[PDB]
Amino acid sequence: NLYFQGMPLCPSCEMKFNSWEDLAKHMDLIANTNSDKSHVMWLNRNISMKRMEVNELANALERFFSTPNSLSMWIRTRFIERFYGDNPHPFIVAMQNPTKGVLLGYVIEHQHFLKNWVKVLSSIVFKTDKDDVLQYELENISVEFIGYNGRPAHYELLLRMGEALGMPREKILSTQPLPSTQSAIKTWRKIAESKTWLETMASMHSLELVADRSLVKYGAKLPYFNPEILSSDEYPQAVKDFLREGYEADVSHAGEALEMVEKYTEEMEMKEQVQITVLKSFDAFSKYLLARLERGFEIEPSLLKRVIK
Amino acid sequence: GMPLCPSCEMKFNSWEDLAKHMDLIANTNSDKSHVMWLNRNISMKRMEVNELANALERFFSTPNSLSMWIRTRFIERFYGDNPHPFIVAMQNPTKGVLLGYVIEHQHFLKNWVKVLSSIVFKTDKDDVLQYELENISVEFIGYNGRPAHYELLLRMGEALGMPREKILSTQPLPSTQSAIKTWRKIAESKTWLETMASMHSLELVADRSLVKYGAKLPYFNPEILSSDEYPQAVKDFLREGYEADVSHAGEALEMVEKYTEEMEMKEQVQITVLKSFDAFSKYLLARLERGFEIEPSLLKRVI
Ligand SMILES: [Cl-]
Ligand SMILES: [Cl-]
Ligand SMILES: [Cl-]
Ligand SMILES: [Cl-]
Ligand SMILES: [Cl-]
Ligand SMILES: [Cl-]
Ligand SMILES: [Cl-]
Ligand SMILES: [Cl-]
Ligand SMILES: [Cl-]
Ligand SMILES: [Cl-]
Ligand SMILES: [Cl-]
Ligand SMILES: [Cl-]
Ligand SMILES: [Zn+2]
Ligand SMILES: [Zn+2]
Repeated sequence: NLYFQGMPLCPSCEMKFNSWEDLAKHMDLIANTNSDKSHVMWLNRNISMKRMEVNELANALERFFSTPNSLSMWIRTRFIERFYGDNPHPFIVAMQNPTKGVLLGYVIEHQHFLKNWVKVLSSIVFKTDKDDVLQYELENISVEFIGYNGRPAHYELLLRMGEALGMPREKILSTQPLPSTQSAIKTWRKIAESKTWLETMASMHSLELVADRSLVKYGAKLPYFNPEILSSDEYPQAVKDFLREGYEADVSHAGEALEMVEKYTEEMEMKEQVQITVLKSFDAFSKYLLARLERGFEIEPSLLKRVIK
Repeated sequence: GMPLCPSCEMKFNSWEDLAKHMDLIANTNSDKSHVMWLNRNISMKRMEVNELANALERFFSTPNSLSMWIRTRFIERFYGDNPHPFIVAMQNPTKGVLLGYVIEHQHFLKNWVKVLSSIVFKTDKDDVLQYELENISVEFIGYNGRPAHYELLLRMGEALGMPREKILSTQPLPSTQSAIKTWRKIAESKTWLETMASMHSLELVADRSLVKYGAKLPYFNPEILSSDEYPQAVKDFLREGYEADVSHAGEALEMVEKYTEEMEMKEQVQITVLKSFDAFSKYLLARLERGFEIEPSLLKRVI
């Protein structure tokens, strides 16, 4: 019935296979070659560190793409596993009680991220054939540009945060992204250029889960930052002003986007292709979050020393 | 240096060689494209290669300023000796003319914001990105408290007796769809600069300054903005372009001219802009055609 529709794609090279067994055989063959890096990295990051038997891997691959069943829930679970799991992202660990350097590293690399964000959302506006998707993304772009009804845009709030931390706007804007922000931006741009608007929507809005304060309810071992920062006299008001935005908005915002992603993925019968691309966006986001931290290292040598202690 | 064919985009060693090519292809049964281009831009009557070479060279090089060239070509095309039938009907518009405008333009405005969004994604120029985001934001939220152009259009239709539900459920006419497809394909396949010129050049339709450069008619009788003859919602919608598009089209074309010089693409942008004029002429004819379907007495007034 779903015999030919249920034929699995390689999550690394995107080749199609007749069964989970054929995919497992392929992945095992390519990963056990000197030349390949991509397939072994994918298996290490998502399945296991130790080498599995083809049938063992076939069952592991099937369980990984079918559980959780809900795409919205699958995206949420994989995001937590990757960034808020047993080994949370080093940027998130540093973000718990951030130094001036952590926060400036955030400002400097995120200014570039926000420029790419509004451009990639604009490609969705152009390529989508769904009015609810177009309305949603135009609201998003408008709020990233002029802000919400007189309030400043997230971009302006970020620049104001940097200025409050002692870095003039002129210096922030003239600072080129670090290589991993560039690499991440290139990946997201190529997703927006070559993939479906639905894949692009899932790839970008899944990242908003980083500031979703509900994540701890689903297994996140840490918040994005210590919520005490939003009330203590320890940080400038501009820091509180910027961080409070994601703190009140992204729980309902990421939820609404992923709800639409789940709906159209069912209609267009593209669950695995969307799952593959979201994982690829997760690899870009981790690199980009590293760039934020490494920018912090440039400003604060003690921050590098602490992370590697 | 080699002129490009404005129809098939092939390159030629001289204006004489392009004129020879165009004359050869236009004087074949199979071709429609080359003869229609010559009819719409140069002349109705056949020319010998030499007079066509001079006519082509003059058409593409005069005015020298791209901004002035887009403006001059636009006026000749839509506000010349034979102004567009929609513009003639728009002088003192009936309920049918205005509803035809509302019905087909809602689809135009949806395409507009999507095509401008492709420019935001594809441009590498910050002033272009800033300009287009301000445009999209204004088409979505409105300017200085006021409702967006799109909301004002729907309100105009509602004031003319057509409920919003009926306006929104009306599919575009085949010619609106055809024109939208042309603009979408320009946005997909051409450079962001070509796409910017192709779309913002259309804003010249509501540029109230055009009569200063020789337009034979305004977009509509400016008296409409003050008379008690039309509902306030009509005045509210038409007031926007009247007020804004003179400075808006100017600012866009100024940027188009700047980046066209930097990227040395004058003729390519000129070609694509004229392909956009063809799509716009089709789309304006669609507004009028919708007006016929709604107002039986309208066809006699045009014929
Ligand atoms: Cl589930
Ligand atoms: Cl790279
Ligand atoms: Cl698509
Ligand atoms: Cl303060
Ligand atoms: Cl230090
Ligand atoms: Cl001149
Ligand atoms: Cl620039
Ligand atoms: Cl067509
Ligand atoms: Cl381009
Ligand atoms: Cl009234
Ligand atoms: Cl040039
Ligand atoms: Cl009638
Ligand atoms: Zn593979
Ligand atoms: Zn030709």
